[PDB]
Amino acid sequence: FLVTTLVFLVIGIIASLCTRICCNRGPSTNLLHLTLVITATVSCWMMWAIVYLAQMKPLIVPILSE
Amino acid sequence: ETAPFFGFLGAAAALVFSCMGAAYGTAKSGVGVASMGVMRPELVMKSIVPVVMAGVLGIYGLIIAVIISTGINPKAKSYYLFDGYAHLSSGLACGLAGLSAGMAIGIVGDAGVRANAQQPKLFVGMILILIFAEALALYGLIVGIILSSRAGQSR
Amino acid sequence: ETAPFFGFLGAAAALVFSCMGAAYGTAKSGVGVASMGVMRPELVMKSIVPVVMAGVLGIYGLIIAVIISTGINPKAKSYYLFDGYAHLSSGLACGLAGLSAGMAIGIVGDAGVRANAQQPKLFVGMILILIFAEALALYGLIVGIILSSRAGQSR
Amino acid sequence: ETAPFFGFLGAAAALVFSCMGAAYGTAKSGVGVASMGVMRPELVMKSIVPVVMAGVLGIYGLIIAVIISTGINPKAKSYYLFDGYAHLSSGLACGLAGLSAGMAIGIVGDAGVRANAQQPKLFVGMILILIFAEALALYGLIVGIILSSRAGQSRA
Amino acid sequence: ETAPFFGFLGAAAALVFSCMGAAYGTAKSGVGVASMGVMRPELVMKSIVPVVMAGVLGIYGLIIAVIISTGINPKAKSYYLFDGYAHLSSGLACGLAGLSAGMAIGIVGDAGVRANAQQPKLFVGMILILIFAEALALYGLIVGIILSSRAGQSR
Amino acid sequence: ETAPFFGFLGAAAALVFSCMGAAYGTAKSGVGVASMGVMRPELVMKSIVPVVMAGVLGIYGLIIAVIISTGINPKAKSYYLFDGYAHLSSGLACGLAGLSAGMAIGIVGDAGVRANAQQPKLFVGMILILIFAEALALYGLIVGIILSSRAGQ
Amino acid sequence: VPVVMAGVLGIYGLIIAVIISTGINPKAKSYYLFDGYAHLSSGLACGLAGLSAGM
Amino acid sequence: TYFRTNKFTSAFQEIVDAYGVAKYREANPGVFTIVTFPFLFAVMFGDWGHGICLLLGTLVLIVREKKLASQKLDDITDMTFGGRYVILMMALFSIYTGLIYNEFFSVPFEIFSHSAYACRDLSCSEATTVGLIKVRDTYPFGVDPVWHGSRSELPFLNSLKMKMSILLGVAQMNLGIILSYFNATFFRIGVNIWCQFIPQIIFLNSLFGYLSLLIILKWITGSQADLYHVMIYMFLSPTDELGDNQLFPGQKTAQLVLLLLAFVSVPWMLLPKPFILKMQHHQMIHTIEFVLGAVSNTASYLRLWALSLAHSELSSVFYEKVLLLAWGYNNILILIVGIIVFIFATVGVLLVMETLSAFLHALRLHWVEFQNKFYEGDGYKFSPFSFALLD
Amino acid sequence: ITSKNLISVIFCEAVAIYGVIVAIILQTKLESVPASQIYAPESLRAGYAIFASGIIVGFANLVCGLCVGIIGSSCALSDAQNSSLFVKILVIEIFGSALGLFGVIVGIIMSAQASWP
Amino acid sequence: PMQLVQIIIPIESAHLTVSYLGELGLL
Repeated sequence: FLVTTLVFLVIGIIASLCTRICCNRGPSTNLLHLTLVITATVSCWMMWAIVYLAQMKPLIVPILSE
Repeated sequence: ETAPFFGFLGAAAALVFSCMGAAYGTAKSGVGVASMGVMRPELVMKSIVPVVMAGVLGIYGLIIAVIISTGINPKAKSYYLFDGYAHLSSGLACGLAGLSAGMAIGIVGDAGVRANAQQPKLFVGMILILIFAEALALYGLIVGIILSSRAGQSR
Repeated sequence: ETAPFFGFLGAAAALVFSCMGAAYGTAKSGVGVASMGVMRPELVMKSIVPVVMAGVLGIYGLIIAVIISTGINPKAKSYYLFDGYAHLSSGLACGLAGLSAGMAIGIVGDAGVRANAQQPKLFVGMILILIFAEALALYGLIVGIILSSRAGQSR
Repeated sequence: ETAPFFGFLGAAAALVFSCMGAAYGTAKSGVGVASMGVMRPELVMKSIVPVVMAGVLGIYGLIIAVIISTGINPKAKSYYLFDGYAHLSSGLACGLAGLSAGMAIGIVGDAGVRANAQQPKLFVGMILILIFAEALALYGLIVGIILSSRAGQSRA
Repeated sequence: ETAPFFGFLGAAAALVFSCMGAAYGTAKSGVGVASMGVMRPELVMKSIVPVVMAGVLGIYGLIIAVIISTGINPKAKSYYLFDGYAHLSSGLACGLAGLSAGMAIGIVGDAGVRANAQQPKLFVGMILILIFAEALALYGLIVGIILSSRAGQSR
Repeated sequence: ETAPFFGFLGAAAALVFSCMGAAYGTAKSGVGVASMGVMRPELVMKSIVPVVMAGVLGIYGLIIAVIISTGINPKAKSYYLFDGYAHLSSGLACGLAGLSAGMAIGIVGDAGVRANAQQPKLFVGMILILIFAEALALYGLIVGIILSSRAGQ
Repeated sequence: VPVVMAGVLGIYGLIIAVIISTGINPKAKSYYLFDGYAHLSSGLACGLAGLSAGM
Repeated sequence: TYFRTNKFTSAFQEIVDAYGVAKYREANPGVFTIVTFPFLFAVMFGDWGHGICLLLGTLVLIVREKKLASQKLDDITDMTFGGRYVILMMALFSIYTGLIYNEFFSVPFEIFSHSAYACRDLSCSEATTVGLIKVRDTYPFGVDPVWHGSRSELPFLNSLKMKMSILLGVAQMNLGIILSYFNATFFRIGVNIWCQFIPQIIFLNSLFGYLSLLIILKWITGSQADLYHVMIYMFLSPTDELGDNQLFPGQKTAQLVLLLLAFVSVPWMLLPKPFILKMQHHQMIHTIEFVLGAVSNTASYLRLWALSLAHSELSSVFYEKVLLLAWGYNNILILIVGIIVFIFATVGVLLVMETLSAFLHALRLHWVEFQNKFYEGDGYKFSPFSFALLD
Repeated sequence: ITSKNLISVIFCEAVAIYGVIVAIILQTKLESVPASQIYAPESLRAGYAIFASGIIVGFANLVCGLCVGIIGSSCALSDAQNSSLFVKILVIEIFGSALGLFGVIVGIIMSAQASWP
Repeated sequence: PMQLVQIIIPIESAHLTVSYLGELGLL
């Protein structure tokens, strides 16, 4: 979902802006917050990508007979 | 057909092996607890945990055997080798897991009984190892649940 | 046909294994009681409790075996291997559980008798331990009852 | 048509042997840690590691068992005769690997717990030995997965 | 009909035996390394090699098992007896050789770990001895691979 | 018929037995050499006869197994239960003889290591003893080779 | 000297085995189940007695 | 040397120090691990309900830390006080992990729609049919409950989870390689960095990346019968030729070329650095270490998949017990007793046993990743003359 | 004592040569035994005779070898103890060698046993 | 980012410097 891609990118940008506003004083602290935000974005990206790759095309459907 | 010879044997074997393992573990734990109580009553009170682990293992084995027995419905289910085989496999797994857990619990109980006299922190830590062994036994029992559920394909 | 063979074999095995376990437990309890009496004849009186518990467990196993055997009536129901297999499984499970419980209870009772000779609260500790060990006999009786019911479930 | 009995037997046996090996290793490690107790109470973190390795081995065994149980679907692609034997082979391999890993892990963990009290600087080496041991269990799980893979083709 | 099933069983037994031998060798090497690290932390780093050798032997056994699994192919040929027989023989031989070599290498490493702590010079010769021990297992693995290559028994 | 199964089983048993015997002998000899080398590392460097004998046993076993495997040519010969049973038994006997010789030789070398540590005359004596044992192993290998040759008929 | 005598006893046993091999031809006499069982049992009893005597 | 650490950074510093130390100039990935270990643990396992409850308890502990500063903790409580912030971060990551898993409170819940996933068509046909179920609408925030949580959906879901864990392990290895390259830049070797880090990195990375790209291409093509074993089937033949299942038109020849390149790079990982050193004038440890590290990464992926499967199984068992208690209780008392027993058992299993096991496994995986990555131990902490009683 | 042990090893090598000769004979002593005609009772009788010959040969050879080894060990110990006592040790070694030779002669006699078609 | 440093503390002034630097200190 490209819409989900744009949403995740916007969320990352917002988080980066928040971290900058919070800790622009400490450039090293700002870099630390930026690295943390980047890592979190990468993790969420990988999770959603795996989830959607599962939904790309199903090999088989489920059976739930009583 | 030959299902009762398999299913009944598995149900009996699960309980037998689980009881044997739990009994050996409880005996080792009781010897250790007696030593600790001779050393100090507080250690005797603390040493109750291995007995609880042995009782939990025995209860799990009994529950698995009960589930296997309840699986036996010859009136509803036609005599299939697969239906008895699933119960036999579940019983064998439950019994082996119970025996292994009982032996490990006895060893851990003796160790923790020594540790309680050695140091309260040592006993507190060994409680975690006992819990881990109980969790392994529970995982075996859970696999037994899937084995029992596999019997559904037979009718 | 051959189902009475299996049923009678299981009935005999239950009693045999229960007797063996009771013998082991009684021997260990007697050794502990002799040691306690040599140490202190007065305390020896309370030391008989684990022996009584082991004997009660053995009798309960024997009683369960007798009850299972009495159910087998060839005139009551026609030849069906399911009933014989269920009876044999019940007997085997009950006997094995009783034997393991008796051996473990005897060892624990000897240790607890020594500890009680050492300290008084150790007697209560050993009583609790034996109560914990009784769970194996309880599970064996439950499994025997379940298998006896499955024997009547035959159709 | 009689293959499913062998398949269920192998599926149960895998878990049984894995649990036995894990229990042995865990008991050995716990006894060693309790011996190491009091003398070096701060070494609780080090003593936790062998229990973690035993738990990992047990989890691998449960995963192999679940995979084997999933493999048994008689509703489609009737098991024929190769399916049950393949399941039995996979289960046996998994269980044997689990037992070997459990025994080795228990022995090495007892040695490490003994070494914990004096000169704890070798904690890194002990962890490396434990990881090298658990590599065997990982290889066994991989082999079991590979064996379970060929099960489907046997239908034809 | 069921001969390739026996071949697959032998293939699995190959990895089983290889893993058992590797685990025994690794346990011996670990005990030796623990002793050496107790002696001096410096010797600990140099002592890791035998564990790596045992792991390499186990990996070789796993690779042989994977090759054997690749050997089994329904589309290759119909139910044939020789396919199971050759595969089972190769697996059994490879597994037995691996287990024996692993036990021998474990004993050798257990001796060498203690030896190196006293004198570092003999470590060079110990390395050569361990290399020869591993080379024996490698030759056994090659021999097993030869039998696996011997697949086209029919036509 | 089932002859290839019997022959493959016999060859596998031969290889496994030879490997196990070589491993046992090598383990004993290496333990002895490591024990002896503790006192004088200089003598330890000379103690390579255990490595040589272990390699010789392994090479003999591998060669015998390879020869047996080469004998399995279904295209050339349809073979018979008699021929396969003969070849398997011959190979297995060769492997067992090699294993026993290797185990005994390693047992001797275990004490020979300490003997060499004692003095060089004991070292050369143990060398001669190991040479005799290796000659026995080579005789067993030649017997196995002749037996494999007989399987051709 | 007693060791040499004991070895001579084994040599005599070998000579007896050689005589048995000379008589090993089975065309002359057909042995049934009873005959084979009798021969095997008697030989085994003699062998047990011989081993006990050697010990 | 010792790096400055905040309250949240304190637990990461403690874990890193447990994993040895590094030189003052040497890069400390402890800060990166302070998110990576939560990132892996979230991927490893997580229960939405108890995990949220555990996070709330940790937050309450952090709020009451003022009293906890006065109130001395007991044994593991002392470590918990130090690592409360890290535990809270890990639980926060596990929240999104459970959202992906969709097992809210260890139970699937509908998202947005009345049912997140349903069966299109097959109105009368059972779920065990040729048509079976069709997911006309797919859950957008998590895995489709029909495709994952259903009775027969378990095998394919587990295979997909394992395949994703393989890619996650590949990514972790790539991150370790990047950290090694960064350290080499900090090390500032004129050509030795290119001779040592570049060959040691990249080789196994692309080796596993071939399989990762194969998994991606399979997800694009959507092969059904092979499930996640199409990659195993393809890699089963390291020899050339065949390659029918190859999605990429040139996948076979390119794969052979890549295998040749990896074979050539294998000595290039070891030989150049000692050659350069001799020209100027360990590798033996580095020998086979690449294969061992790849095996370890595969082991980490398999461990993560197994932990996720075990967590799912435990959640299913708890849900089954709760359903059995609720259904078979006409009277409120039996239902209440069963619910309380199930709650206690599930709490003990998940928040204690499963949580500790997952934490230990994640710590082991992170330690393996760091050891493969960098910092090579060999260091200690900075030593000031601080008043230990006062500070 | 090393020379005495060398004499014992020579006896062992003689036993090995006897075994090799037995194997060569058995290769020659193999009856016609056609691949098709491998089911006749005469073939079974020939196989039983050959098996009996092998059992009588190998077991006796192994027993003689073990006896020679033990006697040689004791003899080497005695020779180390007393320098004079060497011929007595050689006597026991010769006795063991004679036992091995007797086993070889037994195998040679048993060589002519086969009656298979 | 540390570096080696040495400070010469007068014997009489040593006690005061030690007392001051005791809390956190640098080296």
